[PDB]
This record gives sequence, structure tokens and C-alpha cells, in this order.
Amino acid sequence: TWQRPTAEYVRNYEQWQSQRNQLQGAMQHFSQRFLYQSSGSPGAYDRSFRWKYHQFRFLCHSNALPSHVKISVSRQTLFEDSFQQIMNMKPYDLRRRLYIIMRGEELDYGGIAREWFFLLSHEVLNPMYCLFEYAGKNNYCLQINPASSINPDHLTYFRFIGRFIAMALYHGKFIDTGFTLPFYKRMLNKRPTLKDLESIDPEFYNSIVWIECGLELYFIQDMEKVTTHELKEGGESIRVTEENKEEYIMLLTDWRFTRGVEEQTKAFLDGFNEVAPLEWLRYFDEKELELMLCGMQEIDMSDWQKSTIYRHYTKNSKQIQWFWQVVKEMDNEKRIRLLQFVTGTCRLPVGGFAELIGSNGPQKFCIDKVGKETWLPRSHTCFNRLDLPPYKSYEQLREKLLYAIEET
Ligand code: NA
Repeated sequence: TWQRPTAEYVRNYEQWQSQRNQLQGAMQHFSQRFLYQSSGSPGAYDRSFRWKYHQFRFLCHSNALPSHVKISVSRQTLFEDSFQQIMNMKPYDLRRRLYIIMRGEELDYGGIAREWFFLLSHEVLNPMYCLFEYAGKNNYCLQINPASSINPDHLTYFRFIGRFIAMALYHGKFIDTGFTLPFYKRMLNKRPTLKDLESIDPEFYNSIVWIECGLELYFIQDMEKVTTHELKEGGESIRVTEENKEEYIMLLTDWRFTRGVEEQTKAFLDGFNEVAPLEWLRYFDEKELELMLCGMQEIDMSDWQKSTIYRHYTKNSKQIQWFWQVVKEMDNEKRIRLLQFVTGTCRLPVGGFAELIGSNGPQKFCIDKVGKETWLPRSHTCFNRLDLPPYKSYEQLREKLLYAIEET
């Protein structure tokens, strides 16, 4: 199906199948995700996630056509069945209440849509289709495959994936595809930063940082057969001057997050926007959007504490005592946000904090002493690591930690 089989296609195929067995189990765990209880108005603006969710919800109700639509599918042909129906419906009818009819299976229509959204959100990752790939080891750091074109229907598929994610959000259902924060940034129209490069391509991040005694470069980029690309008009001709670089770094970073995925992302965003206008997400930051789409979980504090590792610090060290106390003080939603800051996602694997994964593989939540008291804490999400300055007080740590976290 589409791409010929590489050695690495075979590898990714098996991971996906295993994922399907695992997913079959995993639903019980997925069903205890939650957001907020219904309300229509959300009351007076208060900067909180709660208010934003309600306001959004409200927009979805208010603009909903009445009655329902039947989406008819077979369990073994979920992707293909869903695609046809959805694509042949007219986006506004997807705003009506969803009745998902699983063929041959007979009360809990909410329960069925929930499972359908979950299943389908894994089925789209199928290495056949060639839509996505992973940057790190195993299934670390999802991204659109630059070579999605190998599948000649790929843009239509991306458009459908767009409607599907808009429907999850529009009907308040959770998906589990694994999109990254920079991908959400793009749905919000925020420009991903250099910091964000570290999340997805840490070594590329290092090179950009290093970028005066340094070799020959051109406002051009080589992307892979091969084809080089302009990076602004007639860039081949335009020498990057080892002291004239911002244009290069900026455009580079921007290009790293748009290399060979421009039409695919456009197509994804038109699909989303037909169903639920992107304008409606205006209040959300990229972590809040992830939350809307994936759902909150209860963060088990003790699981967190147990499976944390330290560097130049023990559990006894004063700064870490202060850390855990502050975390305890936090409500669940602030615990999630700290989780997103340090690991780049609000999703926790099946068993909990021992299984945590980084770029390199198994990689538990880490805290090292590294800062400058005047510096705020910082993270390296590829390594699930918090750099926590050896602060000189509880209130020093608490202010800074809270600040870095709600920062955007
Ligand atoms: Na991570």
C-alpha cells in the first residue's frame, strides 16, 4: 500500500500492530480522561482554562444544526468507512449530534462515539498511508511525513484528518493521535520558536545554536532522492554572512517546522476550519489546545515522586523538598501544565511515570541543579528534564516555577 517496503517501514509496521493490541487493552485507561462538567454562557472573563473551555463549548452549541447524523462503519474497516462518509457529508452536518453505527453491534451511543474517536485516532497513524512518521526512537515525536506524496491521495486524507480532529473538539471527545505542541502552535497561528526545535530535533537545535570562522553557507536548505529549496527568492545566490544571520536562523527555524509539509498542513487546516473555524480557538495556548483534544488525567503525585530521578540533587536536597511541596499545593490542572512544560505533553503512558519515554527511549522524569538563582527554571523535553536553579527560598522557587509554567 503506497510506499515500497524499507527496513524501517517494516519496523514501524510492527510497532503499529503491537500498538493495536495494546490499544485494545488501553481503552479502560482512556475512558477516565475528563474535562469539565457542562456549563450555556460561561460567565465573566477570568483568564482561566475553565472559562475558555466553556466559551468554546458555547460557540459549538450555538452554531450547531439540530438533529443528528449517522456515521455507519465496520470495526475492521474503520478508517476507510469513516473517510467516505465524512468526506461525502458537507462540513456543517458534522456539527449535528453524532450517531456512530458500528455494523453488527447493538445502547450507550456516547460510549460508542468515544471508542470510535479513540480507535480512529490510532488508525490514522498506520505506516501504510505514509502520512506520519516519528522523529525519535519508537513512536517519539509524531510529525507529518515530508514524503506523504508517495500516497497520491495524501492531501484528501489530511483534509479528512482535519475534519476528524475538528469533530473531536466540536463534540467534546478525546483523541490520542499524539500531535506535538508545535503542531498545535500551528493550528493557533503562533510561530514555533528555537526552544521548540529542541523538542523535535535536538541536534538540529544544537547546530542552529552554534550558528566567524564558520564554513560556507547559503540562504538555502537541502532537503531529501534530493531537492534543494530556496529559503527566500534566489537564495542559492544569497550567501549567508557569518555575521548577518538572523534572517538565516529565523527563516531556518521556520523552515525546519515547514519543510515538505506545507500542503499537507494547509490541507489539514482547511479540513479543520470547514467544521470548526480556527478562529474559535483564539483564547487557547498550545498546551490548553492539547488538553482540549486529549483530556485531563488525574496526576498521581506518589507515582510521580517514586519514578523521579535526580542529578546533583537527592530527594533530601532542600530545593526538591520545596518542589514537591509546591506540586502538592497545585490543583490537578497546574500539575498537568508542569507535566507539559517538562515532558512536552499532557499524555502519560499506560502504567505511569516509570515508563516515561524521551527521544533516546526509556527516560524518567528528571531534575538537575543547574541555573543561576536569577534564572527561571527551564526544561529539555526530549530528556524529560527540569533544570531547577538552586534557589535560596521556598517563595523564590515557587514564584519562578509557577511563572515558567504558566508562561507562553
Ligand atoms: Na518527553
